[PDB]
Amino acid sequence: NFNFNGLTGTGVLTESNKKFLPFQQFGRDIADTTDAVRDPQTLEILDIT
Amino acid sequence: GKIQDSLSSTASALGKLQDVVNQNAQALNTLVKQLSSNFGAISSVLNDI
Repeated sequence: NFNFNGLTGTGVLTESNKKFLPFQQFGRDIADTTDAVRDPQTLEILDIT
Repeated sequence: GKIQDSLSSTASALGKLQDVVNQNAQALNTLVKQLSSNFGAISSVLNDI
């Protein structure tokens, strides 16, 4: 389980190839299936499988 | 050789199979996207309520 700064869900957290910019706090591939969070501490991008 | 020609250049004649996957696929996407709807709730996502 995970709770982030407003958005939340449950799954496994692993590495990623997708890249961000200075503004993102969220990530989904298609049709509100949230899958990508760059973490708010290390500022390091992750995937949600 | 015409049969090899007509299906290696034109993509229109394969539309009959192409519809069946597409008529399948449109129903899948509209199945998921209904979770974005409130149905008169205060939020469409379940975990907030």
